[PDB]
Amino acid sequence: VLSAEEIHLIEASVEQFGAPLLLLDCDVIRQQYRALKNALPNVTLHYALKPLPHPVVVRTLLAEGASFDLATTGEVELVASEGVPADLTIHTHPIKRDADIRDALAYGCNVFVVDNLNELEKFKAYRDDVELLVRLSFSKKFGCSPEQALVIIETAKEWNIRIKGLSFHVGSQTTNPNKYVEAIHTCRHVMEQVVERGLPALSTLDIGGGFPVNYTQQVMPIDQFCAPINEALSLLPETVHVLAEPGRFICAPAVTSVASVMGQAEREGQIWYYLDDGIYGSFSGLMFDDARYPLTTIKQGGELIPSVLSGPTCDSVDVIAENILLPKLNNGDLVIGRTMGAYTSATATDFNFFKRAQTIALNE
Amino acid sequence: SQSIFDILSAEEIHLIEASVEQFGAPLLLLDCDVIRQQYRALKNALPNVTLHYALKPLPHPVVVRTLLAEGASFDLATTGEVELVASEGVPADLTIHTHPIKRDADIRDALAYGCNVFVVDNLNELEKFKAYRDDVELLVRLSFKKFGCSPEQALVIIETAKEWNIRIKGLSFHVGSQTTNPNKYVEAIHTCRHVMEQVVERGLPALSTLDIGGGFPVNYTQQVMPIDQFCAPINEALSLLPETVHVLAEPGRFICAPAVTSVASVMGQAEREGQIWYYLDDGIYGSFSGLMFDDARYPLTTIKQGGELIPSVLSGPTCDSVDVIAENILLPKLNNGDLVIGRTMGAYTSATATDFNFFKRAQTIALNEF
Ligand SMILES: Cc1ncc(COP(=O)(O)O)c(/C=N/CCCCCN)c1O
Ligand SMILES: Cc1ncc(COP(=O)(O)O)c(/C=N/CCCCCN)c1O
Repeated sequence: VLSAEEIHLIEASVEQFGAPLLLLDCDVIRQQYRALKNALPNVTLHYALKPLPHPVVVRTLLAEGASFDLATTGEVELVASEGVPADLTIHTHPIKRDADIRDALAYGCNVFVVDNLNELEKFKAYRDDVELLVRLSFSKKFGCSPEQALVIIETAKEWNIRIKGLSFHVGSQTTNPNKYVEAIHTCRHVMEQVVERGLPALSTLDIGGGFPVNYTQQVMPIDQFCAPINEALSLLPETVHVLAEPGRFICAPAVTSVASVMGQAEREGQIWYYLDDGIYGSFSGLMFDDARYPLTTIKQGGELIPSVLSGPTCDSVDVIAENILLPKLNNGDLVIGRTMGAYTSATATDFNFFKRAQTIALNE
Repeated sequence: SQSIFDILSAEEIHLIEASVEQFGAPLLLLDCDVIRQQYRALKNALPNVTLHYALKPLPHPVVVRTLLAEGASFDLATTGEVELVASEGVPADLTIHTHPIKRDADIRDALAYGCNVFVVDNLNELEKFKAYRDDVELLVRLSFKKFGCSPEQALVIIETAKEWNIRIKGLSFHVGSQTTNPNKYVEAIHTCRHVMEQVVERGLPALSTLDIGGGFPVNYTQQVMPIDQFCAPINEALSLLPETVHVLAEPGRFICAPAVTSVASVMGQAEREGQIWYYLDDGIYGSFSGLMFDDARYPLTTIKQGGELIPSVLSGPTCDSVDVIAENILLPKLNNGDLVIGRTMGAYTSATATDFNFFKRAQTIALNEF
């Protein structure tokens, strides 16, 4: 269901800006940050720009006291253009060209990630400017083994590169908190091993993103989700500083998509609605994020008919919902997507030269 | 994108390296000679079929001008495509607009440029053309998954167009992209033959046009039928039509795909679980987005091609584990900065690229326009 008031907002917004739209609610950006902040106390929260690098999200979060997690030069430029102080940032891409390192340092970001010795060697030129987080895994793509992590920290001593601590990411939309618990335990044992091996003790644990949000099925409330995480962290020496890199949790619930029916046809028993947004645009996450969004219509009346929701492109792969029960809709009627904030517009293409959903900032 | 109006084999290795020198990496090298060669190969394979290049696969202004000078026509699907051809001086009578489902604005934008051939495949769409009955002529698109009406439904659309005073130019179909079996076209042509006759026997206006769509195949990693042999049973089928009927086709991939060569460079590398992982500056959110949207597989090589061959992984630049372009590819040892080369990289590649992570898109370098 959508409230009468949510319906009014969506409808007003379409009058003024047209369709397709992404309604960004700054109050939910705030609501989500504070909830995570409350759920994970004494963890510094570095918003990952990646899922939604919108300048209004950045301004809204900066004003809340949030920090920031950067992966590229584009993202550095973004934070900089919004006057985010570089001491509030970390750079988390584990594989960087010399220029990527330079671009971030020039701005003032001096925390970086390594998970291999080839990348550690890139830092010999910059050893007086940086402190590194070593990313572990214990999915195939990034992170070194606990054992390799030691090799790297050791070599970083010989080379005089400062190691700030360890990081990991257990995966996006992690619905089981125990994964974090297991990872935190491991990182503790590695941190122990570093110390009585003669090496400089590690000051930081960066526990990543992956905190989950509600899509078509409901997930555990954040307080309950982070409870065993907090208990795991309490075993670390309270001289170890903890960060996180939330993306999805903050941005996902703050965006509602609005698409309109361009046209329609009966095909093999079903009504096909062809929307002005789809898999090459805001629903790109159906392809890249294996996503499934709650979909709704303003129109609720009459019988529900087996339906197909198709995207604007001529492509067959451009189908949003293969089989969905919907009221009979007219050309121009609206289709609403919830939890449309993360890995949606970010992963949009320009295929067919269809225009991208325009993002509207509300309660700014 | 930018053009060079100026300046694997010995020669290809040289141009690749000097482009990387001049422009950086990743790059897409567009050869307008191959754009011409493919246009001409297809033109020869289908005598007397008017080829309307589908912009969708590679909506590149250089490709458009190159093709306009060759005598090609154009297949448009959107206002952005309309704007592209209009800015390159394409006359509006060389174009058709083949998107079956259109907002009123999509009709008016095409009409303002002067494109007056559109596609319909249902009566809801037909009805959007009442305001334009003096201006348009329509192709009725048949299917034999997402678009196209049945042969029976098409007759309804054609009878109703009459009652409403809307001209039907003809019939169209698209059998699917990368069709490897020409008999799909053949069967579709035979059916359109029948539908066109039924229209005459019902005493409706005779259809003037058959549009056989695109889908002509190219070589990726598996050899396809040479275009001449592929098109032979198609020509046979078309020769059974009244010599009155104008035949159109909407080639995209066949013309653009072989014309582009991708160049990526190794940003970094690690041995992970018995394989060397190379992280490239292009991947599935970039030029290799076809691996994802086009179910694609491209020939890949290296300029190195040298000594001991090691089981490797080619990963894109993004921190996403989905972004891997090849697993367990046997490559020689590469240093960072070394080049990984993709072939047949022209269609449904850069056109479906994203700005994810704000990673910079490959720059397209246009060679040999004039
Ligand atoms: C180093 C690092 N830090 C933070 C994030 C944000 O994770 P989320 O909180 O958005 O799940 C990510 C995101 N990782 C993968 C997202 C893949 C999207 C689905 N295709 C990351 O790689
Ligand atoms: C009405 C119409 N006409 C022509 C084309 C061009 O087909 P191709 O020759 O590029 O296979 C198309 C292209 N369809 C693209 C679908 C496959 C691309 C990968 N998902 C089309 O929709």
